[PDB]
Amino acid sequence: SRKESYSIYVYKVLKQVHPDTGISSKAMGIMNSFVNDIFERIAGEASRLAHYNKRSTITSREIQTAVRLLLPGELAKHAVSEGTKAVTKYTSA
Amino acid sequence: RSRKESYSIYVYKVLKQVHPDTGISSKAMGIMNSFVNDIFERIAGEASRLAHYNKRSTITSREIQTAVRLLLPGELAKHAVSEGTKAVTKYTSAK
Amino acid sequence: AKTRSSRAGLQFPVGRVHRLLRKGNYSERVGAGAPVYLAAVLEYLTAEILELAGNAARDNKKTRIIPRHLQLAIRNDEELNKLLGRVTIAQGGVLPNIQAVLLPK
Amino acid sequence: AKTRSSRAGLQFPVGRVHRLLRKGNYSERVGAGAPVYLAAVLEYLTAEILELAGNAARDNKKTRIIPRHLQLAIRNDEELNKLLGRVTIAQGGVLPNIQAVLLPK
Amino acid sequence: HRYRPGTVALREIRRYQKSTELLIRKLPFQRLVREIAQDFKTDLRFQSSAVMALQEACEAYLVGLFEDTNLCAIHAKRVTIMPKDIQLARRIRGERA
Amino acid sequence: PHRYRPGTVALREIRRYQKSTELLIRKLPFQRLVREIAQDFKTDLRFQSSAVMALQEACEAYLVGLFEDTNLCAIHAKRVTIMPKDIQLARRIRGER
Amino acid sequence: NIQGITKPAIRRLARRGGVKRISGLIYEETRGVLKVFLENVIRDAVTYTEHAKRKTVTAMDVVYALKRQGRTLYGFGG
Amino acid sequence: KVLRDNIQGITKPAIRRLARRGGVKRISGLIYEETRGVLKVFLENVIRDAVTYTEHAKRKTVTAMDVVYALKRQGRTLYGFGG
DNA sequence: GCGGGGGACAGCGCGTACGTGCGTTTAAGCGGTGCTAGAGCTGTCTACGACCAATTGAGCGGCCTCGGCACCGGATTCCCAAACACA
DNA sequence: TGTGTTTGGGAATCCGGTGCCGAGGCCGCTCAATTGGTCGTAGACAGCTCTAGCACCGCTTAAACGCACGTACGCGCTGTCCCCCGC
Repeated sequence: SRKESYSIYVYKVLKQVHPDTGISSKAMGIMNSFVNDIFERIAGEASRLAHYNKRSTITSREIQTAVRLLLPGELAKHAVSEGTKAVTKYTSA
Repeated sequence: RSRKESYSIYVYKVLKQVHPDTGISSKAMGIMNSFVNDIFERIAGEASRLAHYNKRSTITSREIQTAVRLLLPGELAKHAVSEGTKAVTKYTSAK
Repeated sequence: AKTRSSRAGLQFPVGRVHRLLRKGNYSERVGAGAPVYLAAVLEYLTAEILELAGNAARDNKKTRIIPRHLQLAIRNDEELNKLLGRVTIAQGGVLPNIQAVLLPK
Repeated sequence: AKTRSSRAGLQFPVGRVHRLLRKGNYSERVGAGAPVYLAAVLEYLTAEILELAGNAARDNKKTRIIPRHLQLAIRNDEELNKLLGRVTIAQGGVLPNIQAVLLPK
Repeated sequence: HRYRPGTVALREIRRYQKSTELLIRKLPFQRLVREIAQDFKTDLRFQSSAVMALQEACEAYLVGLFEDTNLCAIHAKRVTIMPKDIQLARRIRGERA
Repeated sequence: PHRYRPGTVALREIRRYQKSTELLIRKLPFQRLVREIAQDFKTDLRFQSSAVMALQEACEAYLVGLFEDTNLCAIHAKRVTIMPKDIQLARRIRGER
Repeated sequence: NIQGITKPAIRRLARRGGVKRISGLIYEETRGVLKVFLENVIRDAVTYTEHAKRKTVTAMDVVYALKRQGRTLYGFGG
Repeated sequence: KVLRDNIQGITKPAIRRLARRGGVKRISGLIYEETRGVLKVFLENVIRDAVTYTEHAKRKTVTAMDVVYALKRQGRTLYGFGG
């Protein structure tokens, strides 16, 4: 049966950050768990926001508000910057 | 004029069953409404998780029973399961 | 025409709980007995709290229940206290409690 | 056909995140920019942690990252520590820390 | 006449644990909340029930914190609570790094 | 002959174990304990090995954090030896029962 | 403006907590902690308000901001 | 075989090692039993939930994923064992 | 703002309990073998729940009443703080 | 130097009157729950495979255990000085 992971994406990001460092299988398991956990946190918070504004779609705005709620100060600032950058680039092209 | 939803009348009926010569203030009714909504959301969320965990698409009385066992403390969970199973038994026995 | 709550021998609204389950995006499908079971559990929990709170109110020569009585009922019952541990109750106050060290000899 | 991740300049799978949002019953409908924004945020957090863990591994003359290095990276960065505060990491250990009282005079 | 020291402290402990009303003056707390919120977004308006909810939550939090602080003070075989007790209680609770 | 002063080896052991990552409880007795505990909830239960591993990881993490808070409480009491009352205080403040 | 939380108010809050004797340095600590708490609540509440296109912070926003930290509050429309 | 009185398998040196990892320099003699109590409680709380999650799935075997899910249900999430 | 008294903190002694070290015992750990219970996957078919149109009564808004509770004053009682008699 | 008991005296509590406003009940209405019926498919059940959990055995050695021995830390005691408490 097929299995789902973020292994290859995490490895690509690491190569983008530290181009000469490898990573264990156990550490890839932990990074996969962390990515999942954060994903569920953000998506659950966005769903909550949407249903408690009597609103039916999850838009980028819901994700941004969820990011401000979940992430600490400087991390939330930079994450919001990256998200806005990505949405702008995606819609421009 | 909007539409408002609450459990005031049902809480009042349960109170009359339990302590017939006893009333409840509006603040206490608001607290009980909050409690009922809170518990409903806890049980429903745990049941939704259980339904998803098993790659399952429906919320049945089994999921509700398991969520009740998970959330409530032992003796309370035991009595709650007894009451719920009795109620579903009566509901399906009649028609 | 007899209501679903009546057919199950309950006083909590089975139909309303079923509607909230469907309109709450908990799952795509909802079984027939799920709202009945859930309504029974809520009714039982409410009955427990109203028991304990009525007793607490009668302990204060009061015939009406106020948030203080609900708070005392919850904090005095250990399984309820475990259930509602991270919960604060408006206008609830606290349990009377003084450490035995602080009392004078 | 160019993938959504490429068009947004990301390395995380925008289409996959969109699929999980749809098949996760968070809402009936999902906007177009929500998966892009979420993938960008996830990629940023992963990049931050991998930065710090690589630095910690190089601090130990190690060219591979192990859970110990991830734990050191997380526990040494205060905002990451706040984010992953209630999280325990298998084979992680603890930070070297001895109270100044226990050290000899 | 005078009362022996610490006796009135106990009387007030019993008095305030018997009651349920808010122990913070409503208007200074309202001013403080508005002042704090000015740093996040400017020109906000608050319903009275919003400020009531904030006050209730803050008072409950502080009472719980003082309970833990009292436990810490008793543990060190003292009767007086000291800032070190607050810091230890908050650190164990997981609020202070 | 040669004998180190009390507490030197304690610090040495503190540095060695705070530096390592390996599990500090013997695996077989912990597995037996887990199985005998679960015997009280359902008879004839099998366990994945990784399930017992996860349980051991979680238990050791919990106990290490608890011992950190106990040491803080003990130091708070101007002591160096941790005592059961320290454990009780730490769990009371943490909110456990 | 944090000074609106006077010395007797903190004394009363401690009394409800069962505290018999209070040092003189407690107050500036207590003010600090409380202020931090308020900032952590109000931030989230305001975030909910700004997300809702509104300009008025409602009691419901505060209730969700409290439930955010696991400080569930009963009695305000929750 | 029946399993009985395995709490003594958590030996005094193992508890001392755990305390050392926690930065503890001196340990009282009554600590070891207290610890074996605390641990036994923690385990009962975790296992009861894991077993519940296993009963619901109709399985006779407790998987590591049930333990992870019980842990995160207690707000004590664990990384490294899937999920 | 002020008087003062109790508690926090400093210093000392002592005694036993905890740390260090040594030799003996025990069972953990590792490997290796074998068995089978049960987890995981697949095909069917069937009962069960979603959807929809029509019916209607249960519940919600709005009004009205009175009794339970808040408040006030007056009397009851119950802890209190040293002072005295007496050891 | 010490302490059992005394006793006027503030402080919390009880009791009766009173008044007032919200809780409980009643009515009119409406919209959401109920009935009946169609239809699609989720999952319950059977059945089949193979893995991974359990039980056992033997051997080595590292760890646990018991014990001796010493010292250093906890705890009790005394003193003082000052900083919170009561008003």
